[PDB]
Amino acid sequence: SSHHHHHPDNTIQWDKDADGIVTLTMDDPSGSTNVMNEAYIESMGKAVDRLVAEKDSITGVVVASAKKTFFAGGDVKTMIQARPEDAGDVFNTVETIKRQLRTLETLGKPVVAAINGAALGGGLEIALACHHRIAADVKGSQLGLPEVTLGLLPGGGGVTRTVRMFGIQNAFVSVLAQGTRFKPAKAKEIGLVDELVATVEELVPAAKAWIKEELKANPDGAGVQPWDKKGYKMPGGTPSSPGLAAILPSFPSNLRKQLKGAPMPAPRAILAAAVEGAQVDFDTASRIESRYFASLVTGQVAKNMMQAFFFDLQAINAGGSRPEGIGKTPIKRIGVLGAGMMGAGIAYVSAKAGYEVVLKDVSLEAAAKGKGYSEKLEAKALERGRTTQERSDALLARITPTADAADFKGVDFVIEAVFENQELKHKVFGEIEDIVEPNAILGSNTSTLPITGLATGVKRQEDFIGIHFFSPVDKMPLVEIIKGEKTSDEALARVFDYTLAIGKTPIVVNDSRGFFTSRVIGTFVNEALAMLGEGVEPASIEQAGSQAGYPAPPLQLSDELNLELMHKIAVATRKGVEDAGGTYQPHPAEAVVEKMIELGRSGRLKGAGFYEYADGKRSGLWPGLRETFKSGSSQPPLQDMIDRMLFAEALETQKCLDEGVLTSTADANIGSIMGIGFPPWTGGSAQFIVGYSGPAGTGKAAFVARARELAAAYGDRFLPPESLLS
Amino acid sequence: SEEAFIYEAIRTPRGKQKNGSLHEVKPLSLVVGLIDELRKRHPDLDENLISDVILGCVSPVGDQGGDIARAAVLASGMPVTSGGVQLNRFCASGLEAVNTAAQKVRSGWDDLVLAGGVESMSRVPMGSDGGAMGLDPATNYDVMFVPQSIGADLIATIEGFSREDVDAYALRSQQKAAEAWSGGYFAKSVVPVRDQNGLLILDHDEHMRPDTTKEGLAKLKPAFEGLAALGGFDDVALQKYHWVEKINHVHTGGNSSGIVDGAALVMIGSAAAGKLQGLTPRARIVATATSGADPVIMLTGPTPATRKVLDRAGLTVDDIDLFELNEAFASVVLKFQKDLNIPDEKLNVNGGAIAMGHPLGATGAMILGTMVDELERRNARRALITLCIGGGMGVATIIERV
Amino acid sequence: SEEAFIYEAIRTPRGKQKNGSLHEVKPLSLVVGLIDELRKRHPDLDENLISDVILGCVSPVGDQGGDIARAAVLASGMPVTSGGVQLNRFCASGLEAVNTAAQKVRSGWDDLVLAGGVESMSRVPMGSDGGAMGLDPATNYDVMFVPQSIGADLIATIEGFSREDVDAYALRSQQKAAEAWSGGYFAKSVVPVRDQNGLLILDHDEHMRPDTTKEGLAKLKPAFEGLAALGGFDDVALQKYHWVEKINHVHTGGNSSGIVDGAALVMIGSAAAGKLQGLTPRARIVATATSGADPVIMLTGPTPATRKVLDRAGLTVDDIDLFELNEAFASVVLKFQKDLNIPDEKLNVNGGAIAMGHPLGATGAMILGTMVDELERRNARRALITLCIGGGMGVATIIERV
Repeated sequence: SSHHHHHPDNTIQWDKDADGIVTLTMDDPSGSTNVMNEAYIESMGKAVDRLVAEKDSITGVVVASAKKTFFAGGDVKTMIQARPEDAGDVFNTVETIKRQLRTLETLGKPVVAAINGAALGGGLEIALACHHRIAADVKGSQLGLPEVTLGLLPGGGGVTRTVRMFGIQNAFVSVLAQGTRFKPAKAKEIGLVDELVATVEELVPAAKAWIKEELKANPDGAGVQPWDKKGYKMPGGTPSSPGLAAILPSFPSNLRKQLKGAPMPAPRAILAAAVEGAQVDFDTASRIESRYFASLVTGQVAKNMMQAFFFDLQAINAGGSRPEGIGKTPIKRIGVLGAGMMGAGIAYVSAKAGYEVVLKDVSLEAAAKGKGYSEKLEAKALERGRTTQERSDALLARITPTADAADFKGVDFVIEAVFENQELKHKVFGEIEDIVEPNAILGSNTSTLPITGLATGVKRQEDFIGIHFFSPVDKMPLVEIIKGEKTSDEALARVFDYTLAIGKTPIVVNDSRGFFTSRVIGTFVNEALAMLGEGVEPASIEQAGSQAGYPAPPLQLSDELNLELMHKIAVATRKGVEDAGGTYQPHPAEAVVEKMIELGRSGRLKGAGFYEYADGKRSGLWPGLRETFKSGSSQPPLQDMIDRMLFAEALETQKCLDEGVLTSTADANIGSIMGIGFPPWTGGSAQFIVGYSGPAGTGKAAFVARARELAAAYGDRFLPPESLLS
Repeated sequence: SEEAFIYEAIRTPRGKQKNGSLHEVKPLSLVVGLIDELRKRHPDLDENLISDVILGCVSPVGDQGGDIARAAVLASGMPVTSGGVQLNRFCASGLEAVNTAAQKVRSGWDDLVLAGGVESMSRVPMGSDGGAMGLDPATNYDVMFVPQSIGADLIATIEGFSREDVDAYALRSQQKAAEAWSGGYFAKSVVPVRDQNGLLILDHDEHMRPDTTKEGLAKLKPAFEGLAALGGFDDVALQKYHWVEKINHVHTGGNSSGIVDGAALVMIGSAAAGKLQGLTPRARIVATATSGADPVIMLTGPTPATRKVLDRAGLTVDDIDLFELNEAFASVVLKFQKDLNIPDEKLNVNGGAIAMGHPLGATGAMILGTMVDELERRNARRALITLCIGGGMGVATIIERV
Repeated sequence: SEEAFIYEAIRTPRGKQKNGSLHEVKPLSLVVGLIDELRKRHPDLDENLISDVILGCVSPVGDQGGDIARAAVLASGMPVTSGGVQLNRFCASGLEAVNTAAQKVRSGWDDLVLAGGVESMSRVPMGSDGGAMGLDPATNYDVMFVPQSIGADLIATIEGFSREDVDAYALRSQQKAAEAWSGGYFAKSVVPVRDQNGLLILDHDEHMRPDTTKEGLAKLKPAFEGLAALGGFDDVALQKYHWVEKINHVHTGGNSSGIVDGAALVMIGSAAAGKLQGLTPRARIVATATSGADPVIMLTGPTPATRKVLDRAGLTVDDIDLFELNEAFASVVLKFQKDLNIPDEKLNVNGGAIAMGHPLGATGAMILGTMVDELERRNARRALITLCIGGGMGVATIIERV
């Protein structure tokens, strides 16, 4: 074989000091970060060739980086284009990458990784091929193997080496299955790195110092990984060990429990590669890993997840939906109206980002409970070692609870989070409109009420705008920004920049009842209720939701959404249609909503819905549900139930695009994933159409054929919009 | 068209798992002891006419590895032409060996065959051999592997079998097995296990608990040992059986089969083979059938296997006098009875594995022999024997008293 | 009286033991790949008519434990009613599965059965399952256990086969296998092994050494690895064969079978089953026979098994066109040829396990399929397939081209 791809700029600087230690400093001149592209493979191939050729004069190797980060990921642009006919080329490429690292790993001399910044994916895999890892304990540095988040797996030896280091169970659960990212101190605890230094200037000196000490203290074992020694024992045992074999059958079942049966192939591939690799020698394990990697890259799910979680996320974070030309504006003091769970979480993420927050409610005790929401989160973070006492005190000190409107003096950014009622929001805003700063943002956490109508309650409608968060705010990353008819671009840019500042992902929506997320998620829950009214078993409906990939089944979600709210939405939808001169046709779900309301089972808040509730806990489906709707009389295939929910949201997403509610498919995909809970394996409700894979085929045309099949069997609402036809 | 007949069917007593009498006995010795008993019953039998020895064994490793059937032929002094083959179709291995022996007789290419099984679960625990369906993640994930006890609980949940229903069947199993032992039904076919000095090791099914009460069974906890105690398996089962909200865990150590040691042997031959050797046929193998059902619920194979063997023999349920279904779990028996509308008085009339134990590779040959004796004792005509099998398989056999 | 016919017979290439191409392939995958090929050849085959899948496997542990045949049925998407059973009759397991399938077809209780074997010796080494004949001292002592290579050397000593005689046969095996491969004889039945991406893993029998010379074979050392290198085994063999003074150790790695990985599959059914499915019969199973000889010399079972199957079919040696005997050791083939006076040109005409390897549980089904192809290629009538078996057993099968 060869260290080269076949038989490109230079990205690696070579330096051999008088003591014989070679420093390989990675510095790709074409980008701001070192990536596993064609130039790296060629540069590393030449460097490894030179290490072998000069092996008599080389005593150690230090792998360092000249960039802000160590090494970040591979080349997604190339991987996303890999077709099934390209599986051989993909296999050969990762085999070549790992041949380079395996040679580096078996040089007979110690190799140290000097990790100065982030080392993610292929970057960590490089450091794992070394015998010792030193990391600079600097902020913003992250270590991990997040390949699974793109539908891939660590195909540069990450699976094989972490399993050799930690065993099957620990490597899978803690490193590989969720692509967990680790801070340098967190990475040293689990053994991902071996020692830390305070500054990046100490790294390469500490790497050479460790090499010098290693040659003196451990001459026979210098440069030999634990799994390359005679008598190596895998932590936790091999699959043949009786201890591991007793629990090994529960690893795929625990996986199915966490994934809920969703069709996401990457975690299954990682576990298979991990266990199959633990049964054979290292070099055989590595080649098995390459075959599973090739299986994922050429598959459709990886193409969905690369498009959504790499390209679409990048285009959004680059400001694709931000008004062009407008500059930045600092936020001096944020004011939150309403100390409920939404406003309390909004105050938390704002203060955590460094902003001063005034948290106002109609009761000082209520406003204090709101700040207590942040207190409990910080106590949890302090107990897990995820923050310091000094940093935590500064966060909470930035939250000032109050019940007096006069305390909103100096606020230049208002975020209202009260009950979804127009007359209420009008009086709430009118109380502080003259107290806050003149050019203050007047933001409203509204789920469906059009922003244009809410803006009339304030004088400066140009500064009124929808800022829609998602519960729990501290863990949900989407902010849905809705422009009213009179919302200015300057206001949109200021909220856009605020969203990035608090670490969230913005999408920009034009004013329309239901906006994007509430409207689309409504078609999801309404489709489930229609199945319940048709006589489908409630348990099958919940399974169809979880196996489709949604984070919560739809009947459970309906109880949380409150059926009274769903009834008011249907009333407002009907009013809007017939006020425009049209004829309203009710969704089949509305009769189900009305029946449950009539029975007094209107959701979790009332204490009874599709589920029963006791001690603040959900305690199974209501047994009277089956008699109320004749459950079991309709038994459609589970895949039809899954497709009904997925297609309903995908069709509704396309309508939002056709109407101008959304301006980019990137916003449609990320908005659906992060806000609507659309299954990540689809890449988003718009990517679902172009990426659809079913019995009818693949692509948009197959999506349309399956949509027409669902239409003939379940109703004309599944007929595709005109924009999807030839 | 060469009919296969059963000439002898014997078994050892079943020794318990904890402080069991058979734990000191090599599983090879269990088989050789039954061979010695057959030789003791027919000393002038020309053993050169025996062409094969077919033993079921579910964990063929260690003491049970390396083709234990051939080891038994050589250790017992049987002729070197007598073959020896081990097979594994999980819990049905003992009956599969009998069926395979009968089919070899029908082919005309074998005239006289020994069939049976052996399983020393106290020495070779269940799962000692491994396997991809459980231990290979890609195979486990795709097949949706679920431990058998959870399939048994899912059956009880789907069919509405309560905890008192399965505990009522377990009580009947203890009572029927005690009445069979005290009545002498087992005296002729249970061969006491002795040491090399002729000293008694075990002469009875020591797993039985004849003093079991309905109150005592109610106090037992649901199964919380082995793979069932691990996580995720309930979720996997309900992902396939998506109309079931929650699994009712009704099975315990008191309404499930016991872990035991034991062996069984059956002599099968043609009419000309038996007439040449002065053997009297006890029963005729009418028909065999292999089928299966969903592998996730796993334990519903007996129903399609039974329907197939009845159609093959041109018979109905009413034509069968005795039904024998291995008592791996109480709900499996209640499900089988509900599926085919089997009267209670036809089903496992001498008790089953809940009382006496389930020595995996041997059980199928034990309950086959149990039905040969009970047909002769009642002077009844036909018996149907079947067992639930891992992976969702099913095997059923019809015998007719001769 | 229901004739059993062979409709398909295929196999994987055999991957070598050291740096082998198949070492990364799970043995379950080897079987599933052959199932996919059968489905690829008959896509409209109603798989619900397949009632069983019977796989021989000599070391059914780890990757090969837990009834791998049932795992293959479920992993390949075959119907849940298709059964699945593993058997072990040592090196003959693959042919035993075929014979058992044919006898199930003759019984009239099974209509369409898949039979074969699988053995990944690079992943599951020989002896991984243990066994009492070797590991139990009382059984080992009484049976006078001797490794097979010493029995092979004893045969050469008793029959006067010199080191040059066995090396001459090994050279012919390499040459015949090379001519068969280069002639395209194996193109239709050796199914290349591919990964989940369709990328080639192995498409040829990589254990072959077509450049073998008589001089190169003479330089090899007698077998000095494994149990044969241990002490006392020569003395044990000569205590039974007391008229032999000294054993001539003539067998080496170059005149013995190779350690390899591989699988094989055969589809067997009745005439009505094939006609219902549009299948064309390739051969008919005429007769099977199980016999055996002394277990100490171990490897002389093929002769009495062959005589028995010939008498059963009413045939003689002259009535057989092709003889196929597994090449576990060169002297075993020379002994079999000397016993029955077999012409060279009838014996292992396409080479054997010395060139291509001996994947224990699969070999019997591989060489069976090899004879189905060669009978059709030569337009010949009858073939006899047999293998030597540990413990002194023997199995032989006669097929007739249809």
